[PDB]
Amino acid sequence: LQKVKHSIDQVTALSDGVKPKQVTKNRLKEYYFNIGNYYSIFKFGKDS
Amino acid sequence: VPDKTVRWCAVSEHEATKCQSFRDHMKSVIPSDGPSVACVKKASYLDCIRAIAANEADAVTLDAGLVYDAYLAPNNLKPVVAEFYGSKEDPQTFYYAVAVVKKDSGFQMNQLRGKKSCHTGLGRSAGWNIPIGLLYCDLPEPRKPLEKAVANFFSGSCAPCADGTDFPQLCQLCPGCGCSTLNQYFGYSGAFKCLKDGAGDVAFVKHSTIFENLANKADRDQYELLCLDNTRKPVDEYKDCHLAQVPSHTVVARSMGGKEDLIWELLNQAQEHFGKDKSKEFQLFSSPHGKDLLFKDSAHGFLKVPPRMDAKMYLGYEYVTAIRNLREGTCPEAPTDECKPVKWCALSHHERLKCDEWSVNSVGKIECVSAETTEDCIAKIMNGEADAMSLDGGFVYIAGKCGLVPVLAENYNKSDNCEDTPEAGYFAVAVVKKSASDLTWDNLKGKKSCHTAVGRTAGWNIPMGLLYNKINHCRFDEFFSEGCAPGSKKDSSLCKLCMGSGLNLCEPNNKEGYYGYTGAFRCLVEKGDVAFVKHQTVPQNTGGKNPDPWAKNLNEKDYELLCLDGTRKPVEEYANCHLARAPNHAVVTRKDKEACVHKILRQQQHLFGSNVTDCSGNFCLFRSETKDLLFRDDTVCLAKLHDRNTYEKYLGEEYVKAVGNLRKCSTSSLLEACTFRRP
Amino acid sequence: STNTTDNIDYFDISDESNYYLISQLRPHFSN
Ligand SMILES: *[C@@H]1O[C@H](CO)[C@@H](O[C@@H]2O[C@H](CO)[C@@H](O)[C@H](O)[C@H]2NC(C)=O)[C@H](O)[C@H]1NC(C)=O
Ligand SMILES: *[C@@H]1O[C@H](CO)[C@@H](O)[C@H](O)[C@H]1NC(C)=O
Ligand SMILES: [Fe+3]
Ligand SMILES: [Fe+3]
Repeated sequence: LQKVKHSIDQVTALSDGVKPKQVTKNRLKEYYFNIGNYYSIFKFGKDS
Repeated sequence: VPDKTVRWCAVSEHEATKCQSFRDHMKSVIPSDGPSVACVKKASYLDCIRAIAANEADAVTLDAGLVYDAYLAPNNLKPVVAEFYGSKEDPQTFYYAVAVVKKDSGFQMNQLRGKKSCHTGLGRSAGWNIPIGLLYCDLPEPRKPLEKAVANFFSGSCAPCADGTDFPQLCQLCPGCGCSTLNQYFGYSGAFKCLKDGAGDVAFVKHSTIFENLANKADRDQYELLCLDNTRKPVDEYKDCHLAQVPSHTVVARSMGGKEDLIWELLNQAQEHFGKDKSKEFQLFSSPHGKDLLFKDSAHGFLKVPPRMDAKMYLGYEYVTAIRNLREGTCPEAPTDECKPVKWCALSHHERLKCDEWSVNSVGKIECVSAETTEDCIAKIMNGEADAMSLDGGFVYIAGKCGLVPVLAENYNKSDNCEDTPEAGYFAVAVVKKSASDLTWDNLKGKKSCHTAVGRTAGWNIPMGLLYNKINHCRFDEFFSEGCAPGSKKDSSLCKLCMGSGLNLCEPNNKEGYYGYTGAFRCLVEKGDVAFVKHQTVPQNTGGKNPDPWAKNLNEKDYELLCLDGTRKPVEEYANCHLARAPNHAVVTRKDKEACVHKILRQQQHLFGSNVTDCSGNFCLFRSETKDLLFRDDTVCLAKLHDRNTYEKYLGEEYVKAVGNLRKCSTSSLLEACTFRRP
Repeated sequence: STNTTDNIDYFDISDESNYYLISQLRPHFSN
């Protein structure tokens, strides 16, 4: 439950947000890798 | 909050750039649950130290001479990760301080007066403290404040981080003294640039700097270094004429909030991927735009600082005394006639009463400072708050590793000439009862054992070394079912049989009832199956000599002490059944207080020694109330040691080898902290 | 009525680094 609540708070916390339109390529890589990790925590936490 | 990012200090924009590159490339190889880097920018090192103290940053790397400015109040920092400078075959923690000059300038160390000098910073080790401390007592009075009289001794200089407003001569070569890489004269390469541009005549650096900046052998052939005994010498043979040795640069951190494990995790996983040329893409120890950023360039790996070692133990005693007497400015005289009184160390309130009574019965030569465990009191001798104490050989080994020497020994046999006659040492035995006649040295498994304390000779080293040859396990809570060994970890069964309460269980002092020799004999009488004590434990305690209730009913006959072959042999002849010879207890102290502890203790033992009868109603140094307070109760006199004052000399070869077979198994943190010093 | 437990797959372990968590449920990783 702690993992689910933290992942929801991180994704919605990024959706608050500054909303940059322009990123660098490595910033795009850690960008997609980052939010994909968070949603992965949400799915696994749901079934658990 | 992710709560595992590690914020960091940068001094200028170059170091901030390397910090951002370090963040980006350390984002890749670590999982997202792992630690990460955050970059916080400050203006100097001092603003960073105050930032870590005010919880705005977490770590920075700085010199040993700035560690002394770091651990002071209210900063209260602590070194956590050191680094080694050699190859990975031989890690070298120390490095060399050298003085590099132009060729054929024509002055030795004595003719140094009024020359232009290039220092690598105010308070750093190889630039400030060693060069000023060597020539320090030749300056004329007033010495205070230091950099004023240094500013008069030199005819123009550059010392970064000094006060340019209050002192112009320190900032005479440099236009304005700035604590950053943005200053072109700051740092190891900056001081060597101050020599190369000809604005300075002498520059003080470490040994590797001239090899880092110059790549042509003739450029190594011009510049020279001047020696301690006033000779020129080329720079390639830097091992002959180093000024002094210094400890490594260190990563500092807070004392309470830390956090140590996360810095060591981050720098460890950075070390394995980026440090020694594992990736050609990113370098941890170099950068194109600036050098010496975030770390040294001459470093080649990181080493963990053990958790017992604080800053005052990290720098050693000689270097802390050098930086303190250099900063304050005393330049000591040392007449050898008088001697200041000796600060004896005691422990846990049953030693302090008898120690204070001895401080008053002596005229004033003995004063008492105390601790709670003996590992704290050895460290308190190392730092300087204490002077001497009495230890058995198991701790004379540890304090011998930490840098203490033994001065006097204890004799345990009466003679007309005991002070001059050396004693061969006492015996270590195990004691069992007549009721358990099935017991054998071949089979002790699952039987209850009683020890004196962890780390002692007859209680710990001599039995568990032999059992280490038989079991081939380091752990001994598996072989024995239960037992009482004070000083162990609380989780073992070896504390589950001990008796003191509450929270004083297994405390290695006199607050535990089962501590020592006699307390282990109470372990055997009450709840144990075997005890490990000295050979004279049963005749002292049995026969109705103790006025305690547990010991008056005990007989000397019915106990019995077993040999190593399996034979069962009585107490009166110990010479059949002994496990090994153990050396006597010794009095240890530092090297500089060797002569004074010798004179004060021999002068002191002639008055209060063994010839004093009528003990109640007077004072006795050796006679105690059956608890072995400050000494062992059968000590007749303290033998003089000449030609044998070293732990490996005094302890003899067989016992040192016997502890060396138990070298990988001991869990005392103080031995680990004294063995990190060795490269 | 109820006297036994049929499911056990709540038992689990993570790594020594605590970076990857295994479940006994499908597919045992969030990755
Ligand atoms: C313990 O000390 C006693 C007395 O000091 C030793 O007895 C010695 O006995 C011999 C007999 O020939 C005398 O010549 C010596 O003068 C005595 N004294 C010394 C100091 O040797 C006894 O041998 C000692 N025992 C142990 C185990 O040390
Ligand atoms: C024994 O102690 C007394 C106490 O004053 C002293 O006078 C005497 O010299 C001592 N004897 C020896 C042999 O040390
Ligand atoms: Fe340095
Ligand atoms: Fe002993």
